Amino acid sequence: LSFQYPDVYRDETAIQDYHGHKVCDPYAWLEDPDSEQTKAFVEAQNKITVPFLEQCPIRGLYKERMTELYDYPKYSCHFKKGKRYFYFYNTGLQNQRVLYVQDSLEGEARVFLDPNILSDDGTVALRGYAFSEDGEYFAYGLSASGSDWVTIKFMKVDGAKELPDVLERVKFSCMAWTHDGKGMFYNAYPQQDGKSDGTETSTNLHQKLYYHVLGTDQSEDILCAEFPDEPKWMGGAELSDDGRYVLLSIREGCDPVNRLWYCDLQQESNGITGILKWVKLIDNFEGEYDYVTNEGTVFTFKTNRHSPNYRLINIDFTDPEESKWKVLVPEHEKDVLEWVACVRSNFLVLCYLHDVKNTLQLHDLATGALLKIFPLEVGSVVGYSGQKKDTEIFYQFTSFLSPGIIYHCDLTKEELEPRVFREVTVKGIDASDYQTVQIFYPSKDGTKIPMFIVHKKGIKLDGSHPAFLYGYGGFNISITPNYSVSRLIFVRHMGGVLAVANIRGGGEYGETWHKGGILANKQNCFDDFQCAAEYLIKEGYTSPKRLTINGGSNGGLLVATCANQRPDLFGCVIAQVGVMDMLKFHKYTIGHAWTTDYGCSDSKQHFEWLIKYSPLHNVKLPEADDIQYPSMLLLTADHDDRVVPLHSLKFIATLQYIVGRSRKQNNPLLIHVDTKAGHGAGKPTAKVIEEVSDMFAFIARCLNIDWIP
Ligand SMILES: O=C([C@@H]1CCCN1C(=O)CCn1c(=O)c(-c2ccccc2)nc2ccccc21)N1CCCC1
Repeated sequence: LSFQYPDVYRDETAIQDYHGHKVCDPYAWLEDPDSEQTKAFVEAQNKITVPFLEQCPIRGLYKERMTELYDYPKYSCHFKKGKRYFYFYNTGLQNQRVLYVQDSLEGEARVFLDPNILSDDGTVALRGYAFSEDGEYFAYGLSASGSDWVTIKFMKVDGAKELPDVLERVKFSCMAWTHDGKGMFYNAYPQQDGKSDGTETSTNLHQKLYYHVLGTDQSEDILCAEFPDEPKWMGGAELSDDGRYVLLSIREGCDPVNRLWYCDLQQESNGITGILKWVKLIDNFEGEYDYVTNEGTVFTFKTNRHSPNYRLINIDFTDPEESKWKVLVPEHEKDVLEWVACVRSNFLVLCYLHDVKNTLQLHDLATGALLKIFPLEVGSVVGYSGQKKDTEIFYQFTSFLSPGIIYHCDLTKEELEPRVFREVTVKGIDASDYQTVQIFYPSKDGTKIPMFIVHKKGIKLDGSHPAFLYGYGGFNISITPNYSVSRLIFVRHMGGVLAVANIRGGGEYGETWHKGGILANKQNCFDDFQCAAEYLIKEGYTSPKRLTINGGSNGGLLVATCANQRPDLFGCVIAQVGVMDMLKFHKYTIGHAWTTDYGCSDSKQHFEWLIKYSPLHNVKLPEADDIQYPSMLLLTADHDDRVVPLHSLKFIATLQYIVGRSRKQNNPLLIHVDTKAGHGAGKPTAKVIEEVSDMFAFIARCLNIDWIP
């Protein structure tokens, strides 16, 4: 290390008692983001990382090459609202993609909403939008500097006229227009004392559901639902297809379960004037209920009640008893039913997950019968468009070496032959030169975990190639095939191997796959992931010295632990906006919501699981002498209100102090706190290119790999 680590004050009086257990958190002052102490800390760390990163001549190689390979047309699915068609498009290197509008699939598209002119650095992103039933009015949310907070503004679709309406203090909101098109449903939070730009760590409780009449001030919005008894509950709302019913999904935590109330708008004496006459249909968190469509009083939902892999059921609001429910499409024994859409009045589009791959089939609404099976190569379905009134669908398909293909299908045709609408090609990369392979490796307990492997055709397995292993594991999130130029460059001009392990904790094999990697079995996640590395090492794909593991958010927690538990298995480690303090993660912003996957330190029983793997409280110098901690780069941003950066700070301070101080430790323990960025969504192209070029530079310079022109 040509640089020396900063002097961080250790508050040895900061001791807490956790059910008889006393834990010392000396860097607990970093929890205050506005302090002079913290500010001087972040700066101090950035003072030694930037150079380190910018000193390696491979960064500019990467950065420049990324800019070229990443310079390709990126479109989204076409979707029709009212009588117009819409689609997001990005000429290539635009910071934020733009929303286009055309009065006809053959008409001439025209800019509708360019968020690019709202910020010189593209740090103002669109976060959620909702057209009106007539497609004549449009409301969208904007986020500044990757912050979760949102401001909802409105626009008149014809002439793109901007309206005065504006809604503030919005977060994790729904946007449901009533069909009389007079107002929209949305959620807001109470006025809390202090900042509210995404730099605060304050808790978010008491979310309410309001109603905004178009043309009025938010001071007048109507309060339609609140659970003053249950601070952590979050009620989201949507309107049934026929627009006669307001369906309310009440949630608590990030579990695939929700309560479902409802309100017959025709039973409201004077429209919407306040708390609605809710009918508690499902008053429990036993299962999830995802509204698909409804014919009269028979509502069809995607549920996982007694169906770990999900299924379709029908409820008649007039015959509510669970007993009377009917099963439309039985749960599958192996395939997970991801999402469902109703198009052309009586067609249902079921999107299944088959061994981590996506399959699309058309079923009959009335019977559930399978009608057509849309042919798909290996990869995922990243976009879809088709509502109950539409007579055609669109779906974008992506893969590891496929930038994306947008298909189109006219449902008003005897022969349901789907055609290719748009096919984006990325010149400079020859898909025919790389090969994808899906293997199932056994974990510590004998469970088989799937893994995707992408490498050059013909590489000899001598354990000489750099390897990039990615995993998340948790919150029912499925890690499916996706395009990543930045990753392919790794394989191209760095000769490495890419690997994605669909370890437990995810929803690849239904909830039973989620529950086998959460709460008391969270260790399973780590073991699954560790075994993944062992596999690449054994099969000679790579080596502990040249293997890099990556992970963001709950995924960063994964790699952080995997280093604390087996630092001899990895050579490099890059944790992105990760959760490190498993003891008090629930005290900040939206962290309480995750207790359903990790547990809560406030509970004696939960503490025993958490204290065993909590990254912050488990850093330890290897006992061996020929073993040290893998070079690690932590990445976070000051506006990340999702996983407050206090997690990365207190963790870098500890890594540098406990380990960084030893003499046997040569590998750098660094951290990078980006400005004007948040958890990740809405990150402008510019910053994305800066970021990736930083990770692979770190990896290059850290493992000493050469560039391959
Ligand atoms: O980021 C996370 C976790 C896991 C998945 C998303 N997540 C979050 O907690 C996502 C936050 N979140 C939302 O954003 C919305 C929402 C719905 C509609 C529109 C806008 C928002 N609804 C939620 C309902 C319950 C709990 C959390 C919710 N983590 C980081 C660390 C591990 C958990």
